Amino acid sequence: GFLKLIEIENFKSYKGRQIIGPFQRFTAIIGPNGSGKSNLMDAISFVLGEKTSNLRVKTLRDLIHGAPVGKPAANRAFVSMVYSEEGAEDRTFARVIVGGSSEYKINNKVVQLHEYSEELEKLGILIKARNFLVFQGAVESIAMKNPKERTALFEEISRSGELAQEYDKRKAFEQIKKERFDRFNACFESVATNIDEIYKALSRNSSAQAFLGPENPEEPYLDGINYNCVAPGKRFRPMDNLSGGEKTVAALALLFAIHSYKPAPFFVLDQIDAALDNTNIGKVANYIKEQSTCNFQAIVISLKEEFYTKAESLIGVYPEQGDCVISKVLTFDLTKYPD
Amino acid sequence: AESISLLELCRNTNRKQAAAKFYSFLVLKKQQAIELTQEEPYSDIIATPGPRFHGSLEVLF
Ligand SMILES: Nc1ncnc2c1ncn2[C@@H]1O[C@H](COP(=O)(O)OP(=O)(O)O)[C@@H](O)[C@H]1O
Repeated sequence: GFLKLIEIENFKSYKGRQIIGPFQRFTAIIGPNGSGKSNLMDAISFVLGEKTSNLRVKTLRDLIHGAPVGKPAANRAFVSMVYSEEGAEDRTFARVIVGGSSEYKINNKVVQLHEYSEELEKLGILIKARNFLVFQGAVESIAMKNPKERTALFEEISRSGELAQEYDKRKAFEQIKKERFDRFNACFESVATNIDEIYKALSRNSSAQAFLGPENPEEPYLDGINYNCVAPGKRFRPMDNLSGGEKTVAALALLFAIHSYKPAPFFVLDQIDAALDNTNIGKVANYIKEQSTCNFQAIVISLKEEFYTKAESLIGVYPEQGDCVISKVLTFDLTKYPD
Repeated sequence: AESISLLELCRNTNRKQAAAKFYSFLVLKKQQAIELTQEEPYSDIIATPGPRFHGSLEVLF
């Protein structure tokens, strides 16, 4: 499946009814500062159920265009997402702001948040986990974690960390010791299987190598997760001893390998290149381009031309002045031109 | 009045150059040097004069 388009109405700086996209398999959202790039990000989070307090407001009605200045433009606003699966008709998921609470709709049938979340999960979209989203700083956050913090992250995403309290409660407790194990490995081993190929792809170099290993092969949750890299032209080191740019690539490989386990059909990357450099930014970009063809749809919000020019599609955001600022979008196809 | 097509501007350019022309329409629209029209998604983007610049749009590009 694939995110075909976003329809917005009076959400934040998107005054009126606007059509965003259609998206291609690799689309980049660009524009000069303060036009509405990050509000469009909030629009996407919003239709996928993000809690109001993560949308940079105190209450739901402050999302309506014009509310921050006391001049709301309507009593009602919404974001809708058109989701398409080859073989099936299109499905529309919408969140409407109606009298200060959220109305959820699938194909224009009001549903409760439980049904909305559940139908999204069946498509591989996990609104509580946020599998579809790479936030800014996500790299630097990854690049800073030690083996034990990597285990913790794996505890959360695998949800073995849930069986954690019930775990040491039982000290034949292997009934849960086996299943905290199996729940940690259902996730970790898939990441471990994939990280080497991802790290070669990012490095764009078949001699790069990466390994992820439990310190305690019996109870991996009990111990750290070792991460070793053969950086191009170097010898195997623990990732934590890597250096500036080399550490960044390994962080990136670990990040994408986390997301290759139960991946979302589409992947929203929010300025994942603010911490890049010309010496690698295009191999990240070429990796995304390569993956977008079959593995996942990519939606990148980006400021670096060497990144967003590898996109098929450009959604450019621009401002007008009004109540606050008015955002509008242009669509531009890059596949017409060579290079 | 004077009008300019982004797709004409982009004839015989590569992806980096075409994207830079596209990005310039966003910058020049923010600075109010032009107006922008796009009839439908992925159709041509037309530039026309704006309130805050008055020289020739042709020469501007
Ligand atoms: N409810 C709203 N109504 C009108 N404008 C808004 C609203 N919410 C945010 N904005 C405006 O959106 C503008 C910038 O949009 P933003 O996406 O955050 O910037 P950028 O393009 O740099 O990412 C801000 O001037 C902000 O005041």
